[PDB]
Amino acid sequence: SHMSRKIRDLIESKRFQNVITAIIVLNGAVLGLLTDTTLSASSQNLLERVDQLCLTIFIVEISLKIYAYGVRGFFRSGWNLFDFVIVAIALMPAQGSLSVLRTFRIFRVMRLVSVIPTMRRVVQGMLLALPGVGSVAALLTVVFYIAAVMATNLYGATFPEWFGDLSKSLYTLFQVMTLESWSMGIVRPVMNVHPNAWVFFIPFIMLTTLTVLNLFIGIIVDAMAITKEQEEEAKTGHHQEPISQTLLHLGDRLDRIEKQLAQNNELLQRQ
Amino acid sequence: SHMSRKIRDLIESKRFQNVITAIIVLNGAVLGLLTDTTLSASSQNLLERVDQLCLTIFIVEISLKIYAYGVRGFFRSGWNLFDFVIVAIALMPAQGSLSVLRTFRIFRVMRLVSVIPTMRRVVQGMLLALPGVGSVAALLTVVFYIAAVMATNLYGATFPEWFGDLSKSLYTLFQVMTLESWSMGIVRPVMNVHPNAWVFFIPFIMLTTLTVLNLFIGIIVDAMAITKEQEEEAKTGHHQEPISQTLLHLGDRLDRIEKQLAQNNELLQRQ
Amino acid sequence: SHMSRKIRDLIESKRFQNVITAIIVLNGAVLGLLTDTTLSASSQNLLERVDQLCLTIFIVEISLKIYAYGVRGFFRSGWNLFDFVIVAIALMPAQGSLSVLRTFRIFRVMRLVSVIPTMRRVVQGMLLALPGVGSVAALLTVVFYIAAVMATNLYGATFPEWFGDLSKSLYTLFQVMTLESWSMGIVRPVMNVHPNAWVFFIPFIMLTTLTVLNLFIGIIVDAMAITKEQEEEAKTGHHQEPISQTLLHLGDRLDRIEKQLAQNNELLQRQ
Amino acid sequence: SHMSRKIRDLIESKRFQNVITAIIVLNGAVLGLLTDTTLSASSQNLLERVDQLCLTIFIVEISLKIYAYGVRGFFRSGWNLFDFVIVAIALMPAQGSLSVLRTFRIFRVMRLVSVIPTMRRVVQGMLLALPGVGSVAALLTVVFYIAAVMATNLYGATFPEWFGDLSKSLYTLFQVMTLESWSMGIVRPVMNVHPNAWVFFIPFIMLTTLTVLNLFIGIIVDAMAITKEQEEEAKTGHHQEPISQTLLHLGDRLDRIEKQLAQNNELLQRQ
Ligand SMILES: CC/C(=C(\c1ccccc1)c1ccc(OCCNC)cc1)c1ccccc1
Ligand SMILES: CC/C(=C(\c1ccccc1)c1ccc(OCCNC)cc1)c1ccccc1
Ligand SMILES: CC/C(=C(\c1ccccc1)c1ccc(OCCNC)cc1)c1ccccc1
Ligand SMILES: CC/C(=C(\c1ccccc1)c1ccc(OCCNC)cc1)c1ccccc1
Ligand SMILES: CC/C(=C(\c1ccccc1)c1ccc(OCCNC)cc1)c1ccccc1
Ligand SMILES: CC/C(=C(\c1ccccc1)c1ccc(OCCNC)cc1)c1ccccc1
Ligand SMILES: CC/C(=C(\c1ccccc1)c1ccc(OCCNC)cc1)c1ccccc1
Ligand SMILES: CC/C(=C(\c1ccccc1)c1ccc(OCCNC)cc1)c1ccccc1
Ligand SMILES: CCCCCCCCCC(=O)N(CCO)C[C@@H](O)[C@@H](O)[C@@H](O)[C@@H](O)CO
Ligand SMILES: CCCCCCCCCC(=O)N(CCO)C[C@@H](O)[C@@H](O)[C@@H](O)[C@@H](O)CO
Ligand SMILES: CCCCCCCCCC(=O)N(CCO)C[C@@H](O)[C@@H](O)[C@@H](O)[C@@H](O)CO
Ligand SMILES: CCCCCCCCCC(=O)N(CCO)C[C@@H](O)[C@@H](O)[C@@H](O)[C@@H](O)CO
Ligand code: NA
Ligand code: NA
Ligand code: NA
Repeated sequence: SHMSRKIRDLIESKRFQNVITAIIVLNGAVLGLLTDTTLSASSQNLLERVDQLCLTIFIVEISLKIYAYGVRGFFRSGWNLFDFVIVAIALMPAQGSLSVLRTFRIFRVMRLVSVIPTMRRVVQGMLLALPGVGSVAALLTVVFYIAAVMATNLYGATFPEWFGDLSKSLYTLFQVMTLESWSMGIVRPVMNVHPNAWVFFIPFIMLTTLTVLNLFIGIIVDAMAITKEQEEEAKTGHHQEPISQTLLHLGDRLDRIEKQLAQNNELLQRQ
Repeated sequence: SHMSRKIRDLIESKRFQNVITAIIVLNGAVLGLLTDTTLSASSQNLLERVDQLCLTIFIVEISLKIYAYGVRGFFRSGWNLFDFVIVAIALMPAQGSLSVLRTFRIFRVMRLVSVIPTMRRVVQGMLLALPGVGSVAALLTVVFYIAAVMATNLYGATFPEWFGDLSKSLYTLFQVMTLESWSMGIVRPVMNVHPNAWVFFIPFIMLTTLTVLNLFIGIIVDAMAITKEQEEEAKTGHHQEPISQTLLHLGDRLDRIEKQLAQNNELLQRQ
Repeated sequence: SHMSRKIRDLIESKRFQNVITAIIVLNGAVLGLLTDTTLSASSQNLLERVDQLCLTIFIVEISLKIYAYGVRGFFRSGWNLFDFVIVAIALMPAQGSLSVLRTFRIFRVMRLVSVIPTMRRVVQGMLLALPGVGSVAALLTVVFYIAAVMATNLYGATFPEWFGDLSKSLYTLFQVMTLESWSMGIVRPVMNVHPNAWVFFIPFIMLTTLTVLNLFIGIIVDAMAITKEQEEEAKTGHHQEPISQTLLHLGDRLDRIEKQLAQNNELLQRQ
Repeated sequence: SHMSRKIRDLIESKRFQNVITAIIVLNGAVLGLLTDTTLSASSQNLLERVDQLCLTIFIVEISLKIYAYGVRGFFRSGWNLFDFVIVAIALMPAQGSLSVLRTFRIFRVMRLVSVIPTMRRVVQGMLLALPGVGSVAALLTVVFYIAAVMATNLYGATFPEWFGDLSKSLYTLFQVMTLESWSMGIVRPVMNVHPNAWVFFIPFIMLTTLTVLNLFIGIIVDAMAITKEQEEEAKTGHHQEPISQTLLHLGDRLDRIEKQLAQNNELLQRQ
């Protein structure tokens, strides 16, 4: 229909995107002011109306997309499903889930990432990096779990505040891994009772920082490459061979054209 | 005129640059001594004259450039505008701005960066890197802002010193992000009152350190490439294709010359 | 024999790997629950039987591999020797070694790395990186040892808790290197007695962080390359030229084909 | 002469290097034991003789090199001059210098770096990296110096322990830059008196960590490349074009051979 064709290009406009962006920025600002409890009841009830106004503009925007693209088409995008769920969960009377409350209205500012393409591409790159840093994250999860059981068994009886149980131990080890007070605060006290506790903790620190760093560098590097490669496909429309693939074959392609040149010289010299 | 031609090459000399450099180093040293309040009034009034002497030599230097290059030409360089504003703001009787005082005379040592070309190129590289780390810095700004609102709402009532308001929360979160006392100092105390506060803080730490690192690596990498690419254009005078562009097309250029070689072999074999 | 041929492909199946994986995950979980001392004697003796059950399934699995591959063949793999020693040391009545006890049953979860190929490849990459970060690790070991002797001689008499002996000094320096309370906790106190101790500690910090970082970046970079290069050999079966070798010769190979093209043009123009 | 020819190849042997290495390791160990003040006077005077024995073996070794290579030839190597000065300063009766004492005999273990080629190459790479991280280190030195003057002027009157003078301020800022207690320990206390001190400190932290990281990554990256490039020249004897030079011209060399191939096809098609 003509209604769904005109809707679509209204939705695809820069000023429509800019209207939605200023509505996200407005809802963000009013939720930030709402943290001020020194405000008068008049001001508090005023900002809650600005919140409802912002929320209804999103219900309108998301419904206009569902109509113009279809249910099959709108839900075909991960960023549209996120944009939907953000607004869809704001209209709910206590769903059957083990949550305390859905008072995280400020998670609406997260829509700024999806609405702004530059940030949507940046986040997108980091999301695609995660699968190819799955084995390292798993190795790190094993290393902690073994360290959490060891620490609870070794020190939970003498230092129950920090190694009282397995949950407590996972927390203290996360702290020791972030080098936060690990020595003056944890290991030095533990060492008075257990004089060789450094045998356990220095290797835990060495191992977890090498892995966390390998996990982070792995994400930052792949995401930076994925982003540039997506920009080339978005500009030229042609599929972009990943740089690692180009590098792994660079040797093969140079020695193929070395032999091709020498065999052309073979036919040329003898004529 | 001949006056503007001789001026220009005096200004473009190595010993003129070296004179200005020793004047910046002299003003820097006298401002550093001026921090000593144990000095006698004779010594204090002596150093303030050395400061005025240094400042007038800059008024002379900057005026000689304005004449020899012109207003259109001198203000065409960003480094010359900075060199101008540094001296121009030192001759001002309380401008209409919300500043406390312009007692930051030591910001004159910043001219050492502009006067010394090696450092002017190094800083220049970092300035050009910033635009292409704009999306990440924006993502980080959103992540804090959401975390600042969440922390003020969750903990500002029980721990007002650290999450009393939104400003206070931005500060504590910056501290938690720099891993500074985050656990023994902030989260462990918060956890006595709110037993699951780690659900909020460990992901905040994980997320903000991955982004800050991605923001820093993005700057350091692009700046290092931009600097080397500018050095090639400064040496050869020819435009330098950015390394990312060379890498993204390396595959295409190798398979083009593979086909070109094989098609030349096609015409050669059949003759 | 036909028994050793059928065994081998049972062992090489995905569901056999998945059975062993769920047995490792089960033994891991029961060892984690065993850390709970609030449990009843009935529950404690129940989990120890689940532990023995898991351990016997590994004795069966490892014996089935020893038979189907042979002793010469099974012990030809480093990952199989590790898988063997993990189970072989669990059946031992106090071997002649200077250990306290072999109560580290949770080191069985380490088999998840070997049993899961994705993680076995990830760890494998880090193990192969170590030899080519041997010189840096040695430089770091020399730097500490000299710093440990210097600190014990300078400060062990005045601050015996931290520099009492050489062992104590190695520990405090490891702490200072991880920037843990180095100033408010160690150097500031030391400086009251020895006003220029910063001359010793700031360079120690500068030097050890540059080396530890060079040691870590060296591992993370080589491991990431080794892993990708092993994946290419595993996919194509052909030997993969290391990227550093490709890069060091890239110049030579381009100027060889430049000359080969120009010499073919030499024979072509004159015909 | 024949004496200088036989000496030279004794000195160039692997077992001569191994003898010197075990003498360095022996002197290192005896200096480490000498830190133990609980030792008996018999043991203390025994180890000082082992120290003199080690020192004389170095006087013999260094004199054998001076004779076999000459003074012009021996002092032509930076590693030989270091090896000389290490031993030459151990035979000195209080030279005219502003030092406290030359009780740093453990700086002899530093000879292990020079004597062992693998480490001598590793250190060598880091030394050659320094010049090309000179501009960044200078930028960092300017940033601190300006921050040291600003902090002393702003806070030295209210917080003299930390910003009492310019020296004191350089130290506190180095601490704030290493994120050591910067907030709970320095900025939070300072903020009670000066409520907007975070305006000064958060940017100081942001700026100094980006630069220190750029300074460190710059060293680690160039040193890793310099080392691999020196290994290629040591293996092949041919000069190695630096990877940055190869990369900056890779585009030019590919489009030169693209045109050379197409112009050969031009002459081939028309024949
Ligand atoms: C296309 C980009 C990419 C990459 C990649 C990224 C940047 C630079 C060079 C390659 C990669 C490659 C292998 C890798 O190892 C772990 C997983 N093994 C399959 C992890 C990331 C990728 C993404 C999804 C799937 C498969 C590859
Ligand atoms: C130049 C060497 C290199 C590479 C590389 C090596 C060989 C061939 C092609 C690329 C690389 C790239 C991405 C990668 O993804 C890991 C993702 N999950 C661990 C892993 C290795 C690298 C490594 C770290 C930093 C900068 C370059
Ligand atoms: C010419 C250097 C450069 C680069 C660059 C730098 C180093 C190595 C390889 C490329 C770059 C490329 C894309 C990027 O992604 C974010 C912004 N997308 C446009 C950020 C930096 C640049 C500078 C200004 C403008 C456009 C590119
Ligand atoms: C070799 C892979 C690589 C690249 C790269 C990938 C593909 C094609 C061409 C270059 C790269 C370069 C600069 C870049 O700029 C980001 C600026 N704003 C996020 C982002 C990716 C890289 C990444 C990190 C470290 C070292 C190399
Ligand atoms: C095959 C991968 C590899 C590498 C390597 C790794 C990644 C990228 C580029 C090269 C390497 C090269 C030299 C190096 O320097 C110290 C030791 N000098 C021999 C350390 C690692 C290696 C592994 C084992 C042995 C020899 C090379
Ligand atoms: C692109 C330059 C580069 C290289 C490089 C340099 C020249 C030729 C070929 C590769 C490199 C690679 C691996 C390496 O292994 C060190 C292992 N033990 C110290 C050392 C240097 C590098 C360095 C750091 C990060 C990302 C790339
Ligand atoms: C030959 C290695 C090298 C490099 C280099 C190192 C690794 C990878 C790629 C290049 C380099 C290049 C420019 C640079 O920028 C600052 C100084 N500008 C001249 C700093 C280091 C060098 C060493 C001494 C002198 C000149 C170059
Ligand atoms: C692949 C891009 C890249 C490069 C690079 C860029 C263009 C052309 C050739 C190499 C580089 C290399 C060494 C360098 O030396 C700095 C020394 N003093 C600041 C600076 C830039 C890089 C950067 C950081 C990490 C890994 C690769
Ligand atoms: C990737 C690593 C993941 C680490 C996970 C941390 C453990 C999570 C469990 C947890 O922290 N608590 C849940 C239990 O209610 C509450 C805490 O309060 C408690 O664990 C202790 O930290 C202290 O209360 C004892 O001093
Ligand atoms: C990128 C992250 C940017 C973080 C920005 C930090 C917040 C800035 C506001 C601020 O810190 N103050 C301005 C208000 O005067 C003063 C502080 O003193 C106050 O916020 C608190 O830190 C304490 O005083 C309470 O314990
Ligand atoms: C790569 C760096 C390797 C550092 C190695 C650290 C030293 C290991 C020795 C050690 O720490 N102890 C063994 C001796 O029993 C026990 C400790 O308790 C003692 O050294 C002191 O830390 C305190 O007890 C004194 O305040
Ligand atoms: C690259 C950054 C370089 C930083 C350089 C640090 C300053 C060096 C001077 C210095 O620290 N002292 C020399 C003066 O004797 C002694 C110290 O004891 C003093 O400065 C203070 O730290 C405290 O004593 C006051 O609380
Ligand atoms: Na820290
Ligand atoms: Na602390
Ligand atoms: Na700390």
